[PDB]
Amino acid sequence: SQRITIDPVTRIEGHLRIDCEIENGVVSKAWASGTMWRGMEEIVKNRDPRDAWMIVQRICGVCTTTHAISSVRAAESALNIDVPVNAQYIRNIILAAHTTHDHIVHFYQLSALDWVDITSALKADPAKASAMLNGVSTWHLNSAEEFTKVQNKIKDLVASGQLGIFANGCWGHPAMQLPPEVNLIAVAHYLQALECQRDANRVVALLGGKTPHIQNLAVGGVANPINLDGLGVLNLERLMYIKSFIDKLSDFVEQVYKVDTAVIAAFYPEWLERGQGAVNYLSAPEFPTDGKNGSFLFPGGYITDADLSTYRPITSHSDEYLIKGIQESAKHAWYKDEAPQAPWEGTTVPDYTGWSDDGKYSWVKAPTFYGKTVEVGPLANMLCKLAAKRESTHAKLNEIVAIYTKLTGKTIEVAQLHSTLGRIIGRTVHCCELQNVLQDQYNALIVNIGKGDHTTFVKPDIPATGEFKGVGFLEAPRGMLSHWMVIKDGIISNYQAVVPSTWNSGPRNFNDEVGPYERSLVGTPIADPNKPLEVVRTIHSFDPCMSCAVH
Amino acid sequence: SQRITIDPVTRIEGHLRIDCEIENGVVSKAWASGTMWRGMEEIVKNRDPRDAWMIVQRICGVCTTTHAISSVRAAESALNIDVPVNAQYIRNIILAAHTTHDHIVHFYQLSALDWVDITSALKADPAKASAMLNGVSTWHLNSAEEFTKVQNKIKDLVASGQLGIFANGCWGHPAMQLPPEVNLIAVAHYLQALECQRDANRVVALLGGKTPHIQNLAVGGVANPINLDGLGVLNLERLMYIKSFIDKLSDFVEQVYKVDTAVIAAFYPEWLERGQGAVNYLSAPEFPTDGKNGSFLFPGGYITDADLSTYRPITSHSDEYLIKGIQESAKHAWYKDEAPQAPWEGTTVPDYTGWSDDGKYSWVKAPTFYGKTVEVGPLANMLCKLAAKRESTHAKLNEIVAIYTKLTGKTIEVAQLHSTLGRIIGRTVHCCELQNVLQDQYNALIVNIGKGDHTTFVKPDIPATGEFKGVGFLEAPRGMLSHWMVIKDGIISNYQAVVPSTWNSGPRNFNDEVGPYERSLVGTPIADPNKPLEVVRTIHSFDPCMSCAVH
Amino acid sequence: PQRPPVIWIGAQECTGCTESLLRATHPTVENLVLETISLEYHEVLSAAFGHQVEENKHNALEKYKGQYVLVVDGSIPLKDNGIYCMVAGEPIVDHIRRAAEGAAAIIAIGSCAAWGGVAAAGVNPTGAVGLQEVLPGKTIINIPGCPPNPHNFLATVAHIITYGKPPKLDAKNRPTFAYGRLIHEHCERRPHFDAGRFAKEFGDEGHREGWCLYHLGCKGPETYGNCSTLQFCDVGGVWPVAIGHPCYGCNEEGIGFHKGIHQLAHVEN
Amino acid sequence: PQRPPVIWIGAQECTGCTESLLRATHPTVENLVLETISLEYHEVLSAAFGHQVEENKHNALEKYKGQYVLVVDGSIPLKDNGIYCMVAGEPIVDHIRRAAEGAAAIIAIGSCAAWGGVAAAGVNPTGAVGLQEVLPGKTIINIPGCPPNPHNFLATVAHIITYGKPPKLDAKNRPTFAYGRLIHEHCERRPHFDAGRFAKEFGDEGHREGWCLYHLGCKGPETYGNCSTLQFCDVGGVWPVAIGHPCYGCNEEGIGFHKGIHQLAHVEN
Ligand code: SF4
Ligand code: SF4
Ligand code: SF4
Ligand code: SF4
Ligand code: F3S
Ligand code: F3S
Ligand SMILES: [Mg+2]
Ligand SMILES: [Mg+2]
Ligand code: NA
Ligand code: NA
Repeated sequence: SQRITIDPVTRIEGHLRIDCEIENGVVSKAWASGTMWRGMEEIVKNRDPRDAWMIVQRICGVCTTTHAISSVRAAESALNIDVPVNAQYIRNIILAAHTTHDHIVHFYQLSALDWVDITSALKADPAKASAMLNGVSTWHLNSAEEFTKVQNKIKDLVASGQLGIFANGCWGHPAMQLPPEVNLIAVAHYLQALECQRDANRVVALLGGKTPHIQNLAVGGVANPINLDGLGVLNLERLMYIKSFIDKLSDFVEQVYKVDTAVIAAFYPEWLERGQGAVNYLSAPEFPTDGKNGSFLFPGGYITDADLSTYRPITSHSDEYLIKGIQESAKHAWYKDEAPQAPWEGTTVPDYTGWSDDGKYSWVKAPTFYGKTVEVGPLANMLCKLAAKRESTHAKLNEIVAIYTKLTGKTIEVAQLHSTLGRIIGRTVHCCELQNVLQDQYNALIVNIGKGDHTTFVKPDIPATGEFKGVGFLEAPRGMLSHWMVIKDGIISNYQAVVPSTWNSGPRNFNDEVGPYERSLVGTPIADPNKPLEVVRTIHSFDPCMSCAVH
Repeated sequence: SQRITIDPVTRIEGHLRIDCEIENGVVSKAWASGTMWRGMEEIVKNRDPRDAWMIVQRICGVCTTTHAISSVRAAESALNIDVPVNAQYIRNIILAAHTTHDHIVHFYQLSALDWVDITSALKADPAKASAMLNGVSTWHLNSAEEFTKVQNKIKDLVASGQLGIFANGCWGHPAMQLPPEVNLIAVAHYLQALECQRDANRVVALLGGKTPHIQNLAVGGVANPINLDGLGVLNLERLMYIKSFIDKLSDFVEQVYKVDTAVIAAFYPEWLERGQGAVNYLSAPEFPTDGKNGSFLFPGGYITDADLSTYRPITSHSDEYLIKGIQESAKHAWYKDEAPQAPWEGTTVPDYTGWSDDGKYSWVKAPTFYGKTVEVGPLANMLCKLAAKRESTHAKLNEIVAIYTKLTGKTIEVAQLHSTLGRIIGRTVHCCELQNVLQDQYNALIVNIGKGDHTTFVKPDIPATGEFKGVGFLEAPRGMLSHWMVIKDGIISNYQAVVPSTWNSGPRNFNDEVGPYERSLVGTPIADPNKPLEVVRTIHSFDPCMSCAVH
Repeated sequence: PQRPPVIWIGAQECTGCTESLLRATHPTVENLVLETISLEYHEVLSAAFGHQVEENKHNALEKYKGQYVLVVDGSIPLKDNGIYCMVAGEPIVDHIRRAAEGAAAIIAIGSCAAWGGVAAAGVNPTGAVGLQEVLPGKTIINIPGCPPNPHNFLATVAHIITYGKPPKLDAKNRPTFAYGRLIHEHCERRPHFDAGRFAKEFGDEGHREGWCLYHLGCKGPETYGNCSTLQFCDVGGVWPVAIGHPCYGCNEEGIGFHKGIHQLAHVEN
Repeated sequence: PQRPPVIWIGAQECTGCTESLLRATHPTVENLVLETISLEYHEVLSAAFGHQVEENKHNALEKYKGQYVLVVDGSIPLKDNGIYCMVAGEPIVDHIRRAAEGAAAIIAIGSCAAWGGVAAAGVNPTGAVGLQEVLPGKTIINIPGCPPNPHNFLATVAHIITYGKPPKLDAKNRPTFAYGRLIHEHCERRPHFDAGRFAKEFGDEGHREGWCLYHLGCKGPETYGNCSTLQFCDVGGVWPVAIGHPCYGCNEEGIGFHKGIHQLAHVEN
C-alpha cells in the first residue's frame, strides 16, 4: 500500500536503490536495484588472457585485489597451471590483509552510524564510559582521557555548524538504543579503526605495489622478485617491513572490533531475530598452501534448509558440484537474454526498460545454485566452518557470545545466527581468524625461502588454436566470487563474473523468488517511513557493493 | 677518605670518566675526564671553507645538525654573507625538531633510569597507577590497560633471565624514591617517548635528506629547491607532509614529558637543593628570522653571581662583547699549549701524559668567559629568558610548577633552579617552547613562499688571497656552541670548535678552578661508593656529550 | 572557524578514488573531513541516506554557491540518453551539470573522470566519457591515475585553499607538480635501461636483480606522473615497478586499458 | 624463550650509528631490544654504569661465548699505543680484540669501523683504522655509511638469526642487498644526466626542477649503496639527492671526507 524508496542508499559502495511496500507499519515486500552499469565483461573481451586481471580488478576498488586474483585463477584454470607455492603465500597475505582492512572499515565507517548516535555521545560521562569497559576489554585506548578527546572533537564539529558527512543523520531516531556512554565508546573506536585499517593496507602495498588496485599478479604467479641478497627487490629487509605491519593488526581486531560486535548485540537483541536472507548458504574454500592450487586453510561448502547437518563440504576449486550448479537469469534484470545461463555460456546484452515492480528493475543479474537462492558472505562462511567442526571458528564465536552473555545473561543459539546481527558476527569472526592466516602464511614464506625456493612464476603456454574454459573462485570479503573465462584461438571469447553482491542483491530470479536483500527486509518495522533506518541496518549487514554486483 | 672512579659513565654520548674523593659519606672533590680524541679541528684544516660543515657535523651524531649549522654560520660570518630568509626558516625548523627529539631522548632513554627502578614497577598496581594521574594529565595513554601491557613487557623481560641493557642497574638502591606505581608510569612513558622522538626526526629528515647527519646545508643557505609546482622538489605536498609530523609532537611534549618532569621533582625534593654547577651562565640568541642573520626568536645573554638582576642581553651573533670574552686553556688537558687562547688563535697539539690529579687528566679543554667559569645549556638559556621576562618561558615554567604543586603542596622558586632538577626543568621548558617555534617557522615559510620568494641560496665568493675570520654561534640542545674559522688564501688555516659540553665538562682551568661538572658534585651524598648513583644523577642532568666536548 | 566545502559526486566509478583517501597521511581522512575541509556530500561516508542526503546536497549547493570545490569520480555514460548511471531517478550527467554551475573549482579525480578510463575502453558499452567532454565551457582540473596517489588530489585542494588559486597545470589541465614529467624521465631503473639490463620474464635473473622492466611491457616511457618519486602509501619504495611489475600506463589516455600488459611501449599494434 | 645476544662496542664514534637505531621501524629499537635480540652491552642505553656495566660485559662474554654478534662502531686509533681511545683504563683495541675471539659474527657498522671514515681523513691525527685492519684473521661484515640506514644493519643481523649465516657479501665484505650497486646505477635522476639536464647552482631553474646533481659534485657515480632505493627514515622520498644535495660519497673509502663537496666524480683530490 504505502511505498517508500531509498535512493541513494549511502555508506555502501556504488549505486543502490531500495524500495519497500509497507503494510501496517512493517515491510511486506521489497526490491533491490543496482542503478549503474559499465559492461566490464564486454570491455575485457578479445584480449590476451594475461591482460584480463588488470582490467577486471577495476570492477571494484573497495574490494580491490579480489577480482584481480579471481581473474588470474580463472586463466590458470583454463590453462591448467599449477601456481608456485611462493606465489600462493603472497596472494594469501594480500587477500587476508585486504580483507582485514575491508571488514574493519565496513563495521565502523560504513555501518556503525546505523546503530550509533553521535549527538547522544555529546551527553556522555567519559569516566563512566571508560569504567563500563573494565574487565570487558584489555584494549589500551579506552581511558576517560581518550574518550574526552574524542568527545571534544564531536563538540567542535557540532559547534562549527558544518556537520558535513555527519549532517542530517538519524540522530534522536527511536531505534537508536545505545546509552550516551556507549555511543561515545563507539565513536572513539570509529576513529581508532582508521589507523588499524591503514596498517592493514601497508601490508597490501608492500606486496602489491600500491593499493587501491594491486599490480603484482600474473597468470602463472606473481611479479614479486624473491631474492634475499638483491637490491631493489623482495629481500629480507622488505619482508621484515611487511611483518612489522602484520604485527600491528591483531590487538585492535581482538580487543576492540570483536568486543564492539558483542556490545552492539547486547543492546540490540531483537536484531538477532530478524533479517534472515536465505535458508541456503554457499562458500568457497580459500587460502591454498600447496603447489597444486589446493590445501586450503579455510574450508567451503553448501548448506540447505538452514540446517547445518546438511553441510556438503567443498575443498577444491575444481569441484564439479560447485562449478555445475551456478547459473544466472535476467528475467527481472535489464538484459536481453532471460533464460538461466551458466557463465561459460553467459551473455550481457543491455535491455533497459525502466524500473517496474513486476518486471525488470535492476542491472544485477539473479544467480542461483541448482535453481535455488543462496546467501553468500561471512555468515555463509561461518556456518560452513561451524558445520565442518573447525575448532578455531567455534572458539572465536564462543568468545563473542561469552562477552554477550556477560552483558546480558542470555546466550546466542545457532538458530539466532540467521539474522542481521548473525551476519555481522560472521564478519567479525572472519576478521579474527584472518590474523592467524597472516602470521601462518608469512612464516611459511620465510621458511620456504630458506629451503632455497625463490620461484614465483611459471610462464603460461597459451595455444594459438583451440578452445579452453576456466573458472577462478575466491572467498572475498562479501562472499564467494567466481570469474569465468573462455579462451578461443589465443584470446578471450567470453568472460563472465558472478560476484558475491550479485548473489545477495540479485532481483527476483527465474522462478520469481526474492534474493537475500529482498527477503531479509520482510518483517522489518519502520518508525519513520521518511527515515527508514531499520531498512538500512539490515541492508548494510550484507556489506553491499554495487559496482561488484553489476560490473 | 675514599677515592672512586666511574669509567665508563653510561647513558651519555661518548667516553667519560668521573673520579671523586669521598669524605664522611659526601663527595669532597671531583675530576671529569674525556677519554677519547679524534682531532676533528685538524682534519678539517687546509680545505675549502664550503667543505667544512660536512666534516665537522661528524663531531657528533647525537646532536646531529648542530655542528653543521654552526660551521656554515662561521663561514658566512667570515665571508660577510646575509643568509636568505627561507634558508633561515628551514634551518630553524630543522634545529627545533632535532632538539625536540634530543631532549625527549635525554629525559627518557638517557636519564630516567637514574630515577626510575624498573624492578619496582613489577610490584605496581596498574589501576592505582592510572588513578593517580587523574586530573594531572589529559594524556590519552595512561589507562590501567596500557600500564598492564607495559608491566607485562617488563615481567617477560625479567622472567627471561636476559635483562640486557636493563641488567644490574641501580635497582633497589636507597636513593630510588618513586613508589612502584610511579616507576610503572615512567616505564610506560619511556616506551611512548620512542614514538614521539621518531616523529620529530621525520620532520628533520624531510628537510635534511636524512638523519642522523643532515645533508641540505650550504655556505650561503640551503640545498632545498622551493617550487610549489615542481615534481621531485620541495613542493606543497612535501610541505604538507612536514606539517603532518610537526603537528604530532605537541601532545606528548605537553601532556607526558612536561608532566613527568614535575612528577620526578615531586619525589626528589632535595635534588632542587644540590647540583649547582656555576654562578655564571651564558646563552646565545637563536632562530634568526630576518634576511640579515638576526631578529632572533629566542634571546640570549650573560648572568653572573647566580643573580638575574645582572642579566646582560646578547641579541646579535656579531656581539664583540661575547666574541672577545671566549678563551680556552689546556693547563689540565692533554694538549701542549696551556695559556688561555682565543679560538681564532687556538691550537690543538696533543700531549698525552696520562692521568695526574694535579696535572693533565682530560682531552677536554677548559673554556672561560673573561676568565670566569660558566655553565651553558638549557638552565642557562631558561635563566636568560626568565631574566628577559619572556612571557612564554615564565608561563611554561609556571605550568610545570603547578603540576608539582598538585603533587606535593610545595612550590619552586628561582633560587631552586640552580640545581640538578632545575637543570632538568630548564630542558623541559626549552622542549615545550620549541613546539611554538616549529609552528611559527613553518607558517612563516608558507607565508613567504606565498609572497613569491623562492630564494634559498646565495653563492659565496671565496677570495683567493687575504685572511678572513668568522664565528658561528648556535644555541644547541646542550648550550652555546661556537665554531671559529680562519680563512687564508682561500682555504681554512685554523678551525676551532668550542662546544657546550666543553664548557660544562671542562677540567680545572688556568687558575685551577673546577668546571661545572666538577663543582656540581661537591656535597653529593653517597650511599654506596661502589654504586655512586647520586653522582651519575647530577652528571646526567647536564646531558654530557663527550664527542662534542673533545672533538 | 569555517572549513571550505567540497561536494563529491560519483558517476561510473569503482570507488577506488574514494578509497585512496583512506591511505592518505597528510592529511589523513579523519583530519581531512574534520579539520581541513567540510565534506558536504559524499555517498560513501554520509550518515544521511535517501531523501535526507539529497536534502544535504541541495542545501550545500545553495548555501555554498560560488565557493565549493566540486569533485567528480568516474566516467559519464552518453549512450542511450544517460540511463547507464541513474541516481535518485535521474541521469548522473544532470546531477553533475547542476552542481558544476555553482562550483568555485571542478576536479576530475581518476582516469575515468579525466578521460574515460577503463569504462571507456574496448568497445565502450555505455559510451563513457571524461568530465571535460560533459562540461565543455568549464575549466576542469584533471588528476588521473587508477587511482591517483591521494596526495595528488589533496595537495591540489590545499593549493586552492592556502593560496587561493589552482596549482600550475599542463596542457591537459593536470597539475605539474604531479604530472609534469614522464615516469621514464625520472625512474630509478633508467640506468638499467641505458645499459641494456632488462628483465625478460618474471622471476628471471635480471628481474631478481631489479633491472629495467621495459621488455616486460613497461609504459613508463609514454606515461606522465609521479609514481617513481612520490610513489604510494608513504612507507617508502612502493610503486608497481619497484615491486617488480611494469607500469601499465593507467594515468595515460590510450595507454592504460588499451595496450596489453606485455605490449612494448614502442609497439602501437 | 631466549634471544640472540649482541655486544656493541664504541670506539672513535660520533654515536650516529647508534642513533640510526632510533629511526628504525622494522624493528623499532624497542622491539629490537625486547623481542629480536638481547642487547647485552651498549654504553649509550645501559642502566648499569662503571664497575657494574663492566661486570655485565665480562658476564656476557663468558655466558655467550661463541654465540654473540659483536658490533663495533667507530674507528680504532693505533697511534701512540692506543691512548686516543681509552675505556675503563684500557685502549679500546684491547676491548675489541677480547670480544672478537668468542664472537659468532663480527660487524663493523658505519664507515669509520668499515674503513677508517672521517676520523682517518686528512692527516689522520690518531692513526685511525678500520676494524678488519685490527682483526686480520677474522671475517668482518662491513656496513658502511655515515651512518648507514639502520635496516642495512638490522636485516643483516636478521639474516644471521633467521637463516644461520650472513647475507651474501661483495668483495669488500659488504652485504650485496644494500651495497651491491653504484648509487648512479639506480638513481631516479639518471634520465636528466642522460639528457644533459644538470643543476649548476642550488636554487637555479634546473635545481628547482629536480635535475641531475653531477655538476654540483655528486659522488653517486663512484659510491656503492642503496640510498636511492631504500632511502632513509621510511617516509618515502628522503635521501640527499632527492632533497636537492649531491651525494658526498660517505659510504665509500677515498670519496667521502677526502673529496670536496663540489669536486666532481673521478677527479682526484
Ligand atoms: S579511476 Fe580507476 S579507481 Fe578511480 S574510479 Fe575510475 S576505476 Fe575506480
Ligand atoms: S622502462 Fe619503465 S622501468 Fe625501465 S626505466 Fe623506463 S620507466 Fe623505469
Ligand atoms: S660512521 Fe659516521 S656516524 Fe657512524 S660513527 Fe663514524 S662518524 Fe658517527
Ligand atoms: S650524478 Fe648523482 S644525481 Fe645524477 S644521476 Fe648520478 S647519482 Fe643521480
Ligand atoms: S600503471 Fe599507473 S599507478 Fe603509476 S606506475 Fe603506471 S601510472
Ligand atoms: S653521502 Fe652517503 S648517505 Fe648515501 S647519498 Fe651519498 S652515500
Ligand atoms: Mg556478471
Ligand atoms: Mg675545540
Ligand atoms: Na532490539
Ligand atoms: Na630527595
